[PDB]
Amino acid sequence: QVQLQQSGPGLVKPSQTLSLTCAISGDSVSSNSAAWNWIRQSPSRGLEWLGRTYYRSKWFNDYAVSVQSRITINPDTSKNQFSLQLNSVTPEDTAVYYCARGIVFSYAMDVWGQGTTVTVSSASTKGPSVFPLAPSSKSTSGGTAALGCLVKDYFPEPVTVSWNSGALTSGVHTFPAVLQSSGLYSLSSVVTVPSSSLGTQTYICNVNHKPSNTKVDKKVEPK
Amino acid sequence: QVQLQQSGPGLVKPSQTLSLTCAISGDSVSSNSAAWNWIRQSPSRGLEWLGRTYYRSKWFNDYAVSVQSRITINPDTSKNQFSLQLNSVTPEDTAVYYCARGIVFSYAMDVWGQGTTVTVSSASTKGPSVFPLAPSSKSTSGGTAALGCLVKDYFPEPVTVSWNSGALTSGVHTFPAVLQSSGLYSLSSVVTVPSSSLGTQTYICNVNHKPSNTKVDKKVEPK
Amino acid sequence: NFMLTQPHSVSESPGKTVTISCTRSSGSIASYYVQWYQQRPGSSPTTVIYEDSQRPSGVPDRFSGSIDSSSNSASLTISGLKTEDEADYYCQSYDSSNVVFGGGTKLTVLGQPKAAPSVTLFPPSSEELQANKATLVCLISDFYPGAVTVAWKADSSPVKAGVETTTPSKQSNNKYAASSYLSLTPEQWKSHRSYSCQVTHEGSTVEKTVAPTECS
Amino acid sequence: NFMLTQPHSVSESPGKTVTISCTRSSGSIASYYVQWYQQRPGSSPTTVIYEDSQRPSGVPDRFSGSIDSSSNSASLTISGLKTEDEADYYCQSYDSSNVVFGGGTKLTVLGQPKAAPSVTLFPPSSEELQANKATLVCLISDFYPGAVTVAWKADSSPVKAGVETTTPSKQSNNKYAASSYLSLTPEQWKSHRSYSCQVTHEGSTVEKTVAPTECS
Amino acid sequence: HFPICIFCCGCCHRSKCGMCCK
Amino acid sequence: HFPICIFCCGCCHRSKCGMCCK
Repeated sequence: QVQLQQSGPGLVKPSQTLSLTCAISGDSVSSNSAAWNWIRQSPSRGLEWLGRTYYRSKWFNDYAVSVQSRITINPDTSKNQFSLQLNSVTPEDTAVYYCARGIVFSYAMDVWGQGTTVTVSSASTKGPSVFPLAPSSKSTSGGTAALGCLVKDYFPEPVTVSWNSGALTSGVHTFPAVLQSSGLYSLSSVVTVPSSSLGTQTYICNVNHKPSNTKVDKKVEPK
Repeated sequence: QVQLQQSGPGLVKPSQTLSLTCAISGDSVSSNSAAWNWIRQSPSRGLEWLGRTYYRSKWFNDYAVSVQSRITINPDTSKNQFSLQLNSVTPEDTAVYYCARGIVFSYAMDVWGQGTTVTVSSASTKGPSVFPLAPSSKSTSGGTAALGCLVKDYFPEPVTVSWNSGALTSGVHTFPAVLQSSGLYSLSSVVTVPSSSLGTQTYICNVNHKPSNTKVDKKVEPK
Repeated sequence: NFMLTQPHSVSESPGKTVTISCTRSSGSIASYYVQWYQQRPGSSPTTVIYEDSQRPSGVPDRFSGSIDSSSNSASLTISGLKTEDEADYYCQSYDSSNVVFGGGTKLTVLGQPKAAPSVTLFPPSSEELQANKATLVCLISDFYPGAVTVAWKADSSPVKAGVETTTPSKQSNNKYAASSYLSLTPEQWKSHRSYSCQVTHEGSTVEKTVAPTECS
Repeated sequence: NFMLTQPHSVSESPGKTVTISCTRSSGSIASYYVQWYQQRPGSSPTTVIYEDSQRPSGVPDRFSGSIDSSSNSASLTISGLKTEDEADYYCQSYDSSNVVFGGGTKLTVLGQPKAAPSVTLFPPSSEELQANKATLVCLISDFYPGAVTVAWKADSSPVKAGVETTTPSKQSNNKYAASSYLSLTPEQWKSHRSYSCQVTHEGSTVEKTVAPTECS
Repeated sequence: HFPICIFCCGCCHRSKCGMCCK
Repeated sequence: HFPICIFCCGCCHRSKCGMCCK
């Protein structure tokens, strides 16, 4: 079976060079019937083919017009791998990068690698600021009120959130993070509770951010 | 204690004359310290003073400018009552009409009568047409779906609605009727049910309109 | 030709003090006597304050009127609120040419948590369009306090013609429901890209929108 | 410089047949080979159809590709749907100058009743405004199938700057939640009469609106 | 004897405006 | 010996367009 192993930095600062390698096993990088492609995916740009390398008595490389001026795709027959570089990265280059085997003629992908997330951000380690998402009649439906905590502007991932030190799990939902144009993440955690408990039960979110060695407890009460 | 008893037709055709009487007991229509008022109320026009009659060595009558050209308020000392007439009625005269005792000087009302609804409509007896309000993802919240029946264009009131011949009462709400510009009523009845029952439980609304001797059963299923 | 303006609703916990104001558009509030009327749902009004602050026989001393010739506004204050005091309150006055009522204020005495309405917009049924009519039904449910404002739109424009709306009323669980209707011809229904039912409650709004091309 | 356009989502009961189309903006669909890719959440894509209708080794014969040179559109058809088939599907092709992917189609295999999202819009907290920022959080919950479209407005105008939105994902009960954020400066927040979060699901829309002057 | 009612201010016998009789 | 790859139609050896080699 063909295997594709991806490797390289997952964080890259703006203006620097993104550099990834795909190590092939089970097939040849000089294979006479394959092409070796790079494809990236973001929410908002969706799937985008970057380029590809192949040997037909000679190495040929095709490239997407959008990136041709900053892209390098190079084979290495001594290691049975191909690389991707992208110079002068901007936050618009944040994406999951896939290597893949495909078909020369039909620009088809055959076998997909597992992918590598690369984030482009100039941030370093920063702990979150936590703000309440206070329940009110506008978050209450029936006898049920939503309340939450907003976890802003931290780096890197991940943050984890519990409620009441883990005593409250029913009804809790912690969303995935967004990466903002600042190069920092934000997420929310919400919990749904009886609206009649709002007067008398304490709700505390516990935000953990191991990378910055920070924990924040925030009591969320009605407005 | 002062009592005010109201009397007169509750339905009046457009262009005809509305005519109501208020019979006073416990006080005098010629009382030297009282005025005898007519006030109407609709949703949309709210409370509206119409006019008033009083005896100060002589009968005096004050009237709202808006209705002065079509209004008559007359005392009757022989019966201890006062009347209201309004000529040339239009559907804008549909309202609850109150007689009241009040204070001459301060245009104040003292003692309110119980009120009489007068409807202005040219309709006669007409049975309803019933249409489904079918449940869909847009009426479903959580594991709960709203469905209903719309009861259009009947006259006079009332219509009553049950669900499943009265087997289904939990979650049922039948709204009050609206009177449309056609001079006919419409209402809805809604019921909230488990959304998982929509495939397999039958929901039938039973619309009764005694005045037209009509009953309509309508099965409401998902769209 | 003045008006008297009161908040649409006002709510407060039992035992507490509440005030309901009434602003006069023109004319001096102090020059003319102000009455306050109480009206419980399905009942005729009752006078609670007359001639600015006179309290009729039988009205609890918890009720008092006052006048603020400055803001040009009368005020009805109720202390030690009890659930019986829950009602609509109307101010009323006059000038030389007309008698004027205020638009009324629903006073809720809070007995349970406040809750924003759930709104479901039903498009015309296919059966009704065969009958050559098209009625949009906006069902407004489970809200508290029971005071809402409803508006309709066609595409992005306000629609006023063909709307009828019921006064909120209590459900079995003591929250309130209300209904509203937009009657159109099938040509009007098919003429637009969308229709919306908008409901404001406690100073925020929910709008539900449906398309005749629904789908999907 | 063409595009390939697919429905945002498509849903169908297990056992049934479903089709997902892909329309080419320019160029002849028949002149260039069309691939289809499957992508389950948190996984890399997998090829299911290549060169219009070739089915790679290991792909069930329930999967087939076809071409309609008339409507200028490729199509992926799946018969006897099973819950494993639930995924995003992307079509892909090329011309002489670029390789193009379609925008993808979420295929849901219906396991429970459909449900419109509940939406709650949280205004900026007072604490955050002290920090000189103002973030509106739109919480989108309990919907099924798990595909929505989110848009923001300021007053009545579309707002695009400062928005971030998460991809819907499963809650503990197998319905989906999603979140969206509008980041403003406190001057922007106070500069407008209202802000709205709009969510479309299954071809109808809910919009929640809050005012900086809330109140009340 | 000869009956009037009149709309007036600072009159019979009140600080404010309103309708005054007999 | 002298290697080419060329983007072409009705070519090696297919009904459609695409990239043709060696």
